[PDB]
Amino acid sequence: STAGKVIKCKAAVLWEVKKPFSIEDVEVAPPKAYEVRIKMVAVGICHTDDHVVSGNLVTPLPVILGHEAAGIVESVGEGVTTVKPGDKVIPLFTPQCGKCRVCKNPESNYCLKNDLGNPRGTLQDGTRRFTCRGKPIHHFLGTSTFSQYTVVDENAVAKIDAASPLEKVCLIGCGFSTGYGSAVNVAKVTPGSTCAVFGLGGVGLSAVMGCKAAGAARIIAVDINKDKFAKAKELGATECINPQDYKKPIQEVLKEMTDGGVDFSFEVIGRLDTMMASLLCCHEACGTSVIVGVPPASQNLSINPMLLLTGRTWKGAVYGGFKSKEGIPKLVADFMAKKFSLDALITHVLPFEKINEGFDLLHSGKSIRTVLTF
Amino acid sequence: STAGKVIKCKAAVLWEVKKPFSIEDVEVAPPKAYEVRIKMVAVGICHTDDHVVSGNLVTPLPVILGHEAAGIVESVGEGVTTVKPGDKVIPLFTPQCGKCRVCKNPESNYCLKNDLGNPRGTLQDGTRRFTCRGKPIHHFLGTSTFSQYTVVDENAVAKIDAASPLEKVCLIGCGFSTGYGSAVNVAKVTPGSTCAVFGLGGVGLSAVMGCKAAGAARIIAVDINKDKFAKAKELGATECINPQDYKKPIQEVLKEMTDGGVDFSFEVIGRLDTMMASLLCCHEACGTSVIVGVPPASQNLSINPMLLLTGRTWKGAVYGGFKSKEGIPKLVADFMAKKFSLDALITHVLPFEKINEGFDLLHSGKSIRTVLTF
Ligand SMILES: [N]C(=O)C1=[C][N+]([C]2O[C]([C]OP(=O)([O-])OP([O])(=O)O[C][C]3O[C](N4[C]=NC5=C4N=[C]N=C5[N])[C]([O])[C]3[O])[C]([O])[C]2[O])=[C][C]=C1N1=[C]C(I)=[C][N]1
Ligand SMILES: NC(=O)c1ccc[n+]([C@@H]2O[C@H](COP(=O)([O-])OP(=O)(O)OC[C@H]3O[C@@H](n4cnc5c(N)ncnc54)[C@H](O)[C@@H]3O)[C@@H](O)[C@H]2O)c1
Ligand SMILES: [Cl-]
Ligand SMILES: [Zn+2]
Ligand SMILES: [Zn+2]
Ligand SMILES: [Zn+2]
Ligand SMILES: [Zn+2]
Repeated sequence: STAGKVIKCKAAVLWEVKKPFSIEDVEVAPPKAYEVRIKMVAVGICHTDDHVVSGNLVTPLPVILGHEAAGIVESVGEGVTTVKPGDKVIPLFTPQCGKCRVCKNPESNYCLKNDLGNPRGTLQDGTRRFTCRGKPIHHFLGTSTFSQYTVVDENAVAKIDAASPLEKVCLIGCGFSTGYGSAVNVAKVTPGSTCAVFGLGGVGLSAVMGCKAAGAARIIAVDINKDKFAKAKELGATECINPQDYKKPIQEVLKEMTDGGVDFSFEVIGRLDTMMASLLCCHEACGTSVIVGVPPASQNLSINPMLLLTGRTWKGAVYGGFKSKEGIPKLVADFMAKKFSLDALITHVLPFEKINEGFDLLHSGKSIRTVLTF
Repeated sequence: STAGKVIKCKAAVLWEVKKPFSIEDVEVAPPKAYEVRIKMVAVGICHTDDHVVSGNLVTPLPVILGHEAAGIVESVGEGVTTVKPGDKVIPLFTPQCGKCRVCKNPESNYCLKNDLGNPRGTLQDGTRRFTCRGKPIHHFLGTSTFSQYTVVDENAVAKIDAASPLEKVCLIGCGFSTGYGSAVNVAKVTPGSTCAVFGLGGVGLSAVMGCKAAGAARIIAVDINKDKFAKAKELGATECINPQDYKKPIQEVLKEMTDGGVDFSFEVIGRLDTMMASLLCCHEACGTSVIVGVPPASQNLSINPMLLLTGRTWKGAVYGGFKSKEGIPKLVADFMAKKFSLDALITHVLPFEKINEGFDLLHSGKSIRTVLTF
């Protein structure tokens, strides 16, 4: 095996913002106690990965990005009980340490041992495991799955069904769980209700799916890129509207179209103007607006506090409200049991080496999710 | 007798903003079909009334203010089937019109016939029922209880228990129902949780009581007026914090005091800095922040949407989430069932003619609720 030995493999390093990925040869040190070394089989490109490339999300450079993924355990460190080598696993962008405030709370999932809050770029011990040209490389959200091998803490890796199609199931690691849990667990969309979803990406369309499973009688899907509408209708939307077709602001069009406004609105893009439209379009006495998109670093919204006073609920969440180590394995089992399908979401599969192309298909709005294979 | 004809009474007419109320002789027209003329027995001075006097809440002038009240049914107009003459009744500042969207929705309470959204200052039909000096006077929130007689719509009136201490129970017409319902029905406080309450006025203290009736294990009362703390301790707060004692910002004080922040925050004052400090003092990953105070006109908060993505909820509510025509009767009956006391909150009683003196006691911070009798 390679167990106990520093592996040398290919990985894509981002040496600085707004520039392409460099496929480098890196050394991945052995897992320490309670750490798992994972062999990557497939990874998806989530838009949060792009946010670090543009400068919208801040984290220390150079770094190896990636978090929506699935692979097999090469070795485990001492103490690792939940997984044996050879296990199929999905690494988690937010852990479930089980012992913290947020973790013993039945309704919360943003565990304290995360690296989104104040990004260190290391693993939980404050150390890094990758070296490229003798220089130490930074981790991203403790996962850094854009490498042929990665080391993640044990509380951040989930063991899934041994019959899992890892070329599909990786989307449950970030995209699908987030969009579907936003509807089903964060907003708790009622049967017979009316929802509006802004942005029809891999995380957006999963929310349209989540609302139809909850029983929403109407799912108006909003996107400026009209080519996404056909997939949206197939997956559940009843109406698809495009902002640029009207001379009057989208929240108004939506109130008039729905006798005051929808009951649940979902923002799954990341811009401030659409976060405002999403609050503004749900009914002032009975709407719940949910923020799923990651906003630009340090930008601020200006809301009139009176908008919330008549009865609105505004909130957001990470991972579609899912506690990660427990939630991702059960969703993989529902996949196994054919309760939902991920096929319409994966529009492209490219080899790892073609990663910079993957990021270009997201910039041209030609893809929903591109899967890089190793 | 009076039934069917213009009564002449004394009323507190606000003619100009930030000017004294005048006690005038006004003519109260008879109730049209589905209206009720009530003889006032006692009223509470709520801080919202003072927002109209200050010019913080715009409404058409001249107007007779007042909305926290209790009285006796004098003549009911034709078609009225819920109340008969002589019955004890409490006016409602938010109606329960039975058939509108919000009314038909089990979770919401801000019914469409309210006059807060865009005030007309009339009853639910575009007409006013008071005249004074040859001029018509506007109604406020369709109740206008600072008059010896007032005509209200039928769906904005609830029948309460016959033996009700009208000079106590009138609190349930805003102050008590708001604070208590805000914790019990809007936040939905949990057994064992930690709550924080900004503002210890009649509404705030009914919220301190609400957290205690929900089983909040720790309740932290916040106020710049240190004389409110004994009442607050008495009614349920485990600690009282005075912002001016610290060299540190108050949310920081509270987060350090609760291992991350409180579970539920309630802002019951109407100021943008406290409104901000309440969202910030709740835990980023699981706290719910509820706006109960009424904000000044056209004032805006800046908010980094990232504050909500980690898992915070922000919502507001009018009336404590109570569907008015029904909630208020039931609460009166729980009061009658000897399940709570309103005495602690009442700190002064004055004859109606003393109205301006009563607004002054609010302003001097010596009072909580002050009742004016007829
Ligand atoms: N929270 C959480 O968890 C999350 C979040 N996230 C987010 O989301 C968003 C989005 O993503 P995606 O889906 O992946 O991507 P895409 O594909 O790109 O999509 C987008 C869309 O949108 C649209 N638009 C734009 N613009 C516009 C629109 N629409 C309308 N309007 C306008 N203006 C386009 O076209 C498309 O379609 C982002 O932000 C992200 O970030 C995700 C995930 C999740 N995570 C978290 C983490 I820390 C990581 N991950
Ligand atoms: N949601 C609604 O249905 C509803 C209903 C009634 C009242 N209200 C609003 O609730 C708010 C309070 O109502 P009230 O009638 O109980 O008024 P109140 O005057 O008796 O209470 C205000 C309290 O806030 C305290 N306070 C003021 N500035 C403070 C500061 N910077 N920090 C801490 N404490 C401060 C004051 O000392 C006072 O104790 C008002 O805005 C009123 O308009 C809303
Ligand atoms: Cl008139
Ligand atoms: Zn992601
Ligand atoms: Zn934890
Ligand atoms: Zn109604
Ligand atoms: Zn009031």
